[PDB]
Amino acid sequence: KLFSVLSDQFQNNPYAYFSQLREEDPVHYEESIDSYFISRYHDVRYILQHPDIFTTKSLVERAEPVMRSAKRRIVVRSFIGDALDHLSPLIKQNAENLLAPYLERGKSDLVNDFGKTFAVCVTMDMLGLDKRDHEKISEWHSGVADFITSISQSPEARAHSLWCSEQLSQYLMPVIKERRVNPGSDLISILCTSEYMALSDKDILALILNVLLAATEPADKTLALMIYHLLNNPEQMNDVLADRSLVPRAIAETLRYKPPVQLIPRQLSQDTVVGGMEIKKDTIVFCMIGAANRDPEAFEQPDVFNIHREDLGIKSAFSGAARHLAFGSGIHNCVGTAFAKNEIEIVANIVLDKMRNIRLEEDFCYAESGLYTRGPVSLLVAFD
Ligand code: HEM
Ligand SMILES: [Mg+2]
Ligand SMILES: [Mg+2]
Repeated sequence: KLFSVLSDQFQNNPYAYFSQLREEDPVHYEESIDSYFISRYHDVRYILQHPDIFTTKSLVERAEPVMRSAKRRIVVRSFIGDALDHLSPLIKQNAENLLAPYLERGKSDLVNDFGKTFAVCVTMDMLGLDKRDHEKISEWHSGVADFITSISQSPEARAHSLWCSEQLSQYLMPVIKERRVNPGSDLISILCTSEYMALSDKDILALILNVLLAATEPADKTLALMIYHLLNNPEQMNDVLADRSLVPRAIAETLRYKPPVQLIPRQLSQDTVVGGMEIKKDTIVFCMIGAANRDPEAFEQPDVFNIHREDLGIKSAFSGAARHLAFGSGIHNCVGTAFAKNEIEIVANIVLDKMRNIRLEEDFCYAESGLYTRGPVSLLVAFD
């Protein structure tokens, strides 16, 4: 009400405030910006579904601080689509290879020891980049990610964030040149050789930069969240162990329960009616994905993790018509929706295979972090 959704208070537990929010301030104004925060599922869904009214940035336009088209989406989605079938044995090696230094101990941090690196490597194979360079890239990507996600930064952090993109630009630009004339099967090569959008070098760089940011954070977060909540509801865990075809459902319900992307920003092109209030001209609104997925008017007993819930719409959970809104909704939702599913299902399965008797480490302290994107700080697990 006179509360704030950027505060340390909110950032600590966003779910503790969602009910109040859609019940008495469904169009919550913030002081800093200059932006409105929208909590009611119906209002959120309406916005995503209507891009002509609620605009976002183009795929080929750069990163910008979040807080402070011509339809390549299809074309790109088809590419990501032809890709996954030759990439699947590579997602598999990655998983297997990165877990291998931990099996001996019977102890890992799924977030830090495995997740972040895993996600980076998968995106690297998509882009066709040499995985010897995985540490350079994972570092550079955080700089950029931080400059995007953060409210405020220190002079040192901004310095490091600009150094990071300077390095990526200098790293990826000589590759675009290489593959403009000697293409392969990788995503960069396909972007270079069209043949449907005849993109320039600067544009391609921007595009893959966006693919890099998009396809990386949400993957590891999801894996960690799903494993945490499966383990927090150990008898759901046992159902999953006993039938692996449930994994996709476990994924979806995690996406619902605790969406990785917590905010989808949009900007108006026209004075429009949203909920009850009237919002003016061309200012920005934030779709509170977390508020939407917990809405009693969208899901029954919505604050209950349940992978067997009848109103999940599994048949649709990984497309434009998903009931949950973790990928967004409509013709502008996640482009890598089919890819994300396949990835998380594969990793998940390897994890459960090689980590027999997985339990949460004792005195592990579950804690979440981030406003725009959000995941566990750590996930300390013990296994045979
Ligand atoms: C489960 C993991 C993921 C989640 C929760 C997620 C979520 C999202 C969301 C909420 C958006 C904004 C959609 C909108 O504007 O309505 C988005 C955009 C996007 N996603 Fe995903 N995503 C995931 C994984 C991936 C993966 C693995 C890929 C690549 C294969 C990918 C590719 C993209 C791309 C290319 C965009 C466009 C961003 C831009 O236009 O700059 N995503 N994603
Ligand atoms: Mg940050
Ligand atoms: Mg939210």
